Amino acid sequence: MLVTINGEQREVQSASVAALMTELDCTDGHYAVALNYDVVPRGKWDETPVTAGDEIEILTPRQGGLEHHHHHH
Repeated sequence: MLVTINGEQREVQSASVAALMTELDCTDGHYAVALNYDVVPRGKWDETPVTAGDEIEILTPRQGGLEHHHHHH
C-alpha cells in the first residue's frame, strides 16, 4: 500500500504496523510510529494495521537525558 512514511509517499508490502516497522528495520534502538501524528505504543504495533493513503511518521523519540533510559532493577 502507498502510505506517506515520514513525509515520503512510500509503496510498502506490509499490512500491519508491527510488520511495517520490521520491514523498514525501525524496531530496535529507539524508534516509534505516529499514525496520523498519533504515536502508537510498541505494545499495539501488531494490533494496528496500515491503511492505503495514510501518513505513518516514524519518530526517533528524544530519550537521551531521560532517567528511564537505563535504571538498575
